[PDB]
Amino acid sequence: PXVXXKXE
Repeated sequence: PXVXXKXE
């Protein structure tokens, strides 16, 4: 969350 990638 708030970062992206594989679901951050």
